[PDB]
Amino acid sequence: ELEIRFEECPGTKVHVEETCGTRGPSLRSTTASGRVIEEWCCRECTMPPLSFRAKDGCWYGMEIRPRK
Amino acid sequence: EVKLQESGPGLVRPSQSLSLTCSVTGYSITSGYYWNWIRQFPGNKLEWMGYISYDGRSNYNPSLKNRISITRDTSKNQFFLKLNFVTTEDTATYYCASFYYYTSRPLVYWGQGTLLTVSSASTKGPSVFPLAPGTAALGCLVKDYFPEPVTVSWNSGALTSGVHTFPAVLQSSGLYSLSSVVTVPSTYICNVNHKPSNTKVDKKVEPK
Amino acid sequence: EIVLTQSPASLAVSLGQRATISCRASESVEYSGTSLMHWYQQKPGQPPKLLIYAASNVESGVPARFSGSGSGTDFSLNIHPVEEDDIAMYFCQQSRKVPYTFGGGTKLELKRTVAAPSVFIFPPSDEQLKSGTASVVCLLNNFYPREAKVQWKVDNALQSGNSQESVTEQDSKDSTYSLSSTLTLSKADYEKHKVYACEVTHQGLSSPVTKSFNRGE
Repeated sequence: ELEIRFEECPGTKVHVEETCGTRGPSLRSTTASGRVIEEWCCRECTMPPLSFRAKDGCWYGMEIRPRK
Repeated sequence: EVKLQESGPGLVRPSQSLSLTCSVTGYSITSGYYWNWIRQFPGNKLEWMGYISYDGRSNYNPSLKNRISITRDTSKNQFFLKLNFVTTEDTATYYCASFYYYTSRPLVYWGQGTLLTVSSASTKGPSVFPLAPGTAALGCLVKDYFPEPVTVSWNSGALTSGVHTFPAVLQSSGLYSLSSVVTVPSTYICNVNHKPSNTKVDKKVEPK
Repeated sequence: EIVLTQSPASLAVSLGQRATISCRASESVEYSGTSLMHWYQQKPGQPPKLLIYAASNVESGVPARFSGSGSGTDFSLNIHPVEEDDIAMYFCQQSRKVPYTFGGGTKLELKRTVAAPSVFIFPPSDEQLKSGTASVVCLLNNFYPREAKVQWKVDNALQSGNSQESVTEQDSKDSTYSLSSTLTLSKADYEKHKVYACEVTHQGLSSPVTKSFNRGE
């Protein structure tokens, strides 16, 4: 079952930054190859970050974006 | 940052036991990944040995399913290759690697690798001799050591252009020997380290 | 066990040209329409690095000049244009069935112009003679192609079985090789002969060059 959980995805870190992109599609913490995207950001989101724990891993809320 | 790092003994005598550690950094081994052991023989053929899952389930290469265990220390965030006994044929470079479970399972993460030699030969430090002389060539001969490897540099890493350090060769005496050379216009000292014997030798090559 | 057959075992390619490596599996690697076949690049002294996963997907960070294709039991890695960085080993690997298996690998070598070796000979250190044996070293520096012949001559007596060679990997800058041959003799047999010669046969030489010395200055 898909679960809402306010804590960071394994292997990742969230930086609150104005420099971040705007809210967009909810992305999974791992790529299609299985590589962790280590550094994430958000503009005005509060920690701990919104995440979805799904059958294939950890997804981040719409506000949380990859850093580069 | 996700990092995998091997560590081990380097030299093990035949019929003895082998245990190698892979320490995982920046990710908990109780999530997501299958944690694998791959070895590369001389001649570069790669053989997949087995894995242990994030759940603690293990699967082994049937070629090894009489001597192999793959354990884990969840508190230290490590997993291990346990071989009950080794032969000379187990000489290889041993890699730890991981793939994510909900993927096509490519090995996205690898460790730097660790060299394992299995031989009845005893550890011995090397003797370093000079290779003394338009363009001129000098070098250092690192002879009669065991096991591999050695590391050579020139003038404490300053001299780096024109340097050629050759692959060691196994002499009939069961000990290794290699040479390291550098070309130069007509002070030069080689730095040679054989850590299995704690030997660090400086040797200055200037011609007679 | 799924057997992976790679071809060719080695391949020489000049810069900018296309290099294509092939992998063939003893049985089908498809599952649910996905090709469980991956490609890796390994440089010397380094672990394999993931290039292509699922037989056609270029991993993040991998340059666009790499590409993969195939399905079923036949797959191909393509590099175009080949650059200097791309000199390495290349492995295919299936993850369709356990145990996981790799191809034998394909060594990628670079083509360049003929470079003749600079040949040097070194007499044994008498520090090494105080030890009781003697090693005469011959150096072949910065040549191409790799094919090179070393033969030792003791007072023009041809040697055999008492020498050992060693070649470096293709240099990253000038794509040349280098070779070291070591003639190991007893200090007794060393002090019994006069002129030690090294005879090098290479494509960049009009005829085999010999570098020599006599014991003493």
